[PDB]
Amino acid sequence: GSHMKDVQTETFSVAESIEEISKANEEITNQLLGISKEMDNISTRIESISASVQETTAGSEEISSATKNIADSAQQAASFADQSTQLAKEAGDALKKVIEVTRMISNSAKDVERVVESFQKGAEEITSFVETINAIAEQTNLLALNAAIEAARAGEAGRGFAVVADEIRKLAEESQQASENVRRVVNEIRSIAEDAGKVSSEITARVEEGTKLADEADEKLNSIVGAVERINEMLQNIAAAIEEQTAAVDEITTAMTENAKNAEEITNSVKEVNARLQEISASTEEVTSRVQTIRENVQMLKEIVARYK
Amino acid sequence: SHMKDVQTETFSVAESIEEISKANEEITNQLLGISKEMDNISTRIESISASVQETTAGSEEISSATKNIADSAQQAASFADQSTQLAKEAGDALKKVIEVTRMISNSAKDVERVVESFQKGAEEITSFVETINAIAEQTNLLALNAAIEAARAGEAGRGFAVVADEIRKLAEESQQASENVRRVVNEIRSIAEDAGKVSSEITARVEEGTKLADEADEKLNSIVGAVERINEMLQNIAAAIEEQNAAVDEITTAMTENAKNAEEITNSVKEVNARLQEISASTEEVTSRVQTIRENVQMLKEIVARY
Ligand SMILES: [Pb+2]
Ligand SMILES: [Pb+2]
Repeated sequence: GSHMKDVQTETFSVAESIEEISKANEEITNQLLGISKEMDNISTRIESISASVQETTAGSEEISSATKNIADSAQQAASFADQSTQLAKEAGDALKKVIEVTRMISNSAKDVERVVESFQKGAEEITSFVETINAIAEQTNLLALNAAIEAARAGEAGRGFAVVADEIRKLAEESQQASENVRRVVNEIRSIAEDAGKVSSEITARVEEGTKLADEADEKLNSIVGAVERINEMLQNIAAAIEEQTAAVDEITTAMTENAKNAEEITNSVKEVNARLQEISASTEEVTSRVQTIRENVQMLKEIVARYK
Repeated sequence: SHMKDVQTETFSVAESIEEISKANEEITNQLLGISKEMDNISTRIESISASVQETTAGSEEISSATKNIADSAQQAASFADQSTQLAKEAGDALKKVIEVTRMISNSAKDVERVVESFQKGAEEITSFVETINAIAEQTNLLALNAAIEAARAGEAGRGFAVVADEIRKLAEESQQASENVRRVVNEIRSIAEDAGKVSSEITARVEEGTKLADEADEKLNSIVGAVERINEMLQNIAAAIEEQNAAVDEITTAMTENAKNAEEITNSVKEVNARLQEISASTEEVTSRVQTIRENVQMLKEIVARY
């Protein structure tokens, strides 16, 4: 009696307990389903993260190639800056030596007023020397004609006097013709002498206007040098940017190989996780199959209580 | 007698609780491995996040540099402009020196002409020395000839011996003017040879003034070529600047998703770790009920003997 009424109380508790194990094991199989969906999310995301790595490598490759173009285009631009700097120092040295030439044009052209006025001096000098010869001539002429006219008034012997006096008068007026000719040339000499002072004033004016006008290009040449040394200063800043770019691109490629090495280990850990889950599912399967061998046996004790008890 | 089926049933319920316990132990061990493998995904993820920040930072200064280069280049482009403008004038002020030069080259031509009119003006003037002198020496002899006979006639030579005399004397003054002219013409003649240098030392010195200015000419168009290569070279970096900005835009958008996915993974580790904890609990629910059945399978084997 109490021998079977306890065999019942007993099988009541085990039938009651095994049923809790069945749901505790049902709760477990569910959690396993959720874990998998999360393991696949890791997997899928670990695939996109891997794709994120390829895009970037492409960017480091474009950047580098781009920084190489910039490092070379600049390395060559700077070289023309020294060529422009040299053609400047050169064009500078040339132009400053044209002034030296123009300054020699100063003293050398100066020696001209000595010449223009030395000839201009032979004006009243020669003109007065000639004006005197005119006076002498017209006086010999009047003097000569007077003997000739006065001598002729006597007669016989006056013939002889009138002849010589008249030939002297003829020569007297030959000197007057000579003097009126030596005059036109001394007057021409005048203009060609005076109108010449007008050129000494033009060459001196053109010496100064052309000389300082040369030193306008010299400053302009100086300004390109400055302009060019600023350009070089600019290429130099560009070198430094390039250096920063080469360093920054590198640390990026290291950070990117590091991602491939970490995404791989997650993929492998996910792999290990999945296996471990497939083994959890195994043991969970063994509890389900054994919850049968207990329930069957827990109600097989029922018909033994109905009879014996 | 039938405590036959009590034993055959209290035998099976003892042989199964035995496997549940074992299955529950396998479950517990695996659970401990997953947590372990789980906490490792966390570490690698933290490391992936760092790489993302290192890349973003790297990608950022890559941008500062690109802008810095874009600016520096722009400015250099200006300076080259300021340079070409000065190459227009450097050539300009010279297109003025060649014209000032050709003006003075001709003003120098004016002088040989001057000096030529003087040399000719002096050779023509000497024949007048010759002519006047001659005429004066003829007048002299003639006036002497008149005196050597005017005194003769009779008391009629009175005024004729007087005139012949002053004629001779007048003719003696003409010799003087000529000798003084001869003196000055000579001074004038030597002026010509002295003037020679200034005359051609000019076309000579203006000549090489033109040479030096023309060398500065070529040395100057050669810069507009040198500064032309620089613009072309500078033009090659502007084009590289568009790639870099594009390259940083491709890199930022990549790193942007990589940040998302890293969070999406961390968030998944969080779910799993919590789900694992629910099963540990379920594992314990089972380990507690394994005991209750053992007691209830032991108290039953007591019946097997008792009865
Ligand atoms: Pb850095
Ligand atoms: Pb198992």
